[PDB]
Amino acid sequence: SHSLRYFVTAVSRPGFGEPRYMEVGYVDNTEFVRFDSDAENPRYEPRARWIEQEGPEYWERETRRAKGNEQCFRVDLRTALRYYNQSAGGSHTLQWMAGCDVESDGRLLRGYWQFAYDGCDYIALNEDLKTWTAADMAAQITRRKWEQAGAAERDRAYLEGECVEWLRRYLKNGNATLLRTDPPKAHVTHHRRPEGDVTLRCWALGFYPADITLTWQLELTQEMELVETRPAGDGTFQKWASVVQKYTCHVEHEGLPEPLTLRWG
Amino acid sequence: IQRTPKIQVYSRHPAENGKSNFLNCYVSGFHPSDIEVDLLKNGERIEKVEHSDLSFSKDWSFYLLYYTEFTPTEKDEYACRVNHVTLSQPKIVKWDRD
Amino acid sequence: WRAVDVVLDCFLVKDGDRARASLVLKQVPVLDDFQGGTLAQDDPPIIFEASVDLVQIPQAEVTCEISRYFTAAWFMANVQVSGGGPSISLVMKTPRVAKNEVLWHPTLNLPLSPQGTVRTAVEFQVMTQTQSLSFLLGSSASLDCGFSMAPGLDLISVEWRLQHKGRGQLVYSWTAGQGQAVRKGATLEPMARDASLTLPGLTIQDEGTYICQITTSLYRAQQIIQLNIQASPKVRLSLANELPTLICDIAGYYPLDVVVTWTREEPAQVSGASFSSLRQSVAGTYSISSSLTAEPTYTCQVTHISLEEPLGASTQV
Repeated sequence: SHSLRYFVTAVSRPGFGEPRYMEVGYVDNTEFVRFDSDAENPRYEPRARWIEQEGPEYWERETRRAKGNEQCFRVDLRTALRYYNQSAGGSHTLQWMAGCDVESDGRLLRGYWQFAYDGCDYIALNEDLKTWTAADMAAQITRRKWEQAGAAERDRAYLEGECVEWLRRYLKNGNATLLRTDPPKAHVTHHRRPEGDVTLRCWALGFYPADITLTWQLELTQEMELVETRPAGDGTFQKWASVVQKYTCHVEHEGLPEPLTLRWG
Repeated sequence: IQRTPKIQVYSRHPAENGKSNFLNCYVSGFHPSDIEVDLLKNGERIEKVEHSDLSFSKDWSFYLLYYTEFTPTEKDEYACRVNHVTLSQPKIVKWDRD
Repeated sequence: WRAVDVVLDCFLVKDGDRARASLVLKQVPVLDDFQGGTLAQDDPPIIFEASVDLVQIPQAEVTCEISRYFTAAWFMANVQVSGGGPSISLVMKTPRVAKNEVLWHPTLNLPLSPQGTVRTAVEFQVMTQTQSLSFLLGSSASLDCGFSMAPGLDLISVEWRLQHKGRGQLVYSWTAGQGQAVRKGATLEPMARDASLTLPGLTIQDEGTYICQITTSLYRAQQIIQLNIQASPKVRLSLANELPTLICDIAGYYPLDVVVTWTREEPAQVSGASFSSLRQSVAGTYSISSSLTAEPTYTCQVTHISLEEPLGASTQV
């Protein structure tokens, strides 16, 4: 139920020489080691307070990693435009994601290593972890060539080895984190919309982690109405679900053996 | 493929006009990245907010969050204006203090 | 009549590029010294194709592409008609290489037959008749995927795999005698062989780019179909704040780009309405209302990727 993910992005700035290259790292959906090219004296900078405890070797070695992955994409965008006759004045983006998802029990759950171009998927690593799957004609050749090169074994080495050991390093080293433990104070509100278009709204606020399940019943299916999980400014998260006379809001969260039971109080 | 943004405007606290809180316009799931977001009070743009650095989701669709620390009242309406490149007209949303 | 010689010229790109060629399909069943640069004499015997009716095109967008698949040499070319057309991939085998006839330029290869052509036959192919398909939410779709195979070089396995939202999953797979499905049980149920996939009651999860992959004896080729899904929205209009306000609610729609204006009757196409926060339903279908204020006979037209439908409520005093 935990994951470490590296997000890399290259953007084509027309009329401006340096294409915008950015990288952000995450444990679960928590951001850390954000990296930018348009910052004063650019290097890897730590956003989180707990990551600041790492050594300088992390910053020099890793910043060399960023340089390699940056000049690489610099050379790669001209390859994209050389395969695709497109107006150079247009702004294009190519994104590269590489992460590993491990369960709390230590067993590796799944690993992802994918690449997309201009919002359209390009090439991805299959669930088999030994075969690639390409999304367009251009990525077909990249997939075959990468097959003959056997990139899947080295990438599998990184995703099964180094990345898992690092993930355990971030979740194990900084143990003070993840202590908000999702303690939502969920209560239901009600108004009367004209012509009886009203809805009952269960509200769960201020929790953390973000994984949570809102439900409603006596409403169990095709009923309710909800929004996407939204982060609050406090570093917490919030959510609400509305239903169109015994109705109950049950919530699955992190807590003592107790979901939730709520009517109009 | 270009993805129209998902806009949710809301506050950190339930809105009862009495003391100070903080409000946030949360935009997620959009592509490309050329996104221009403004916080509007009573029709006029709020001057200086905090434009957070860009963040990427697992779905290639980025997400940004703008916010301010202020005290809400009962005689003012607030809104969020966004003009991505996917929509031809700048969209504006009202914060429902209910 | 029936016997037809096809000539489709495209480019040739192989890295390790910029080299325009011209693929020829010798003779195909059809119902009812210029150009050049490079060209390959391709014949399609021992293997058949379904439609092959892409002739008399109003040229005055067929985009073919070749790529060497690495004695005899091997290639793969994929011809893609743009618009509402087909899409074919195919593998070409060269005759065995001899120590006598050695001709080609450049890149030091073989053979360029005395007619100035390569003169090779296709052995295996994968064709789709549909490229992008759009359905509704509850509907059921069939994404066809045919393939042809010469006697020999027999099948091994066929995998249906999709990619969407960033992540991808295997939908189906087969072997020499039996196969498996994931989630909904979406069978196919059939030298021209068929593996047309049929999906039942579609879901938002089903939206994405579907990929039909084929692994055979020494050859593995594949084709792709696009699947986009949309849901017809429901319409409503209300009034409150009394003085007064109007709420033109829109519910259960996919995708996300919906544009809404207003008109004020006695027209005036009253431009200027405010939206609200965005919400959606369990399945994933979105919903949002754009509030407004009235003054005393109205219309809240809605535009989506689906077609248009207006409605309006009067305003008394």
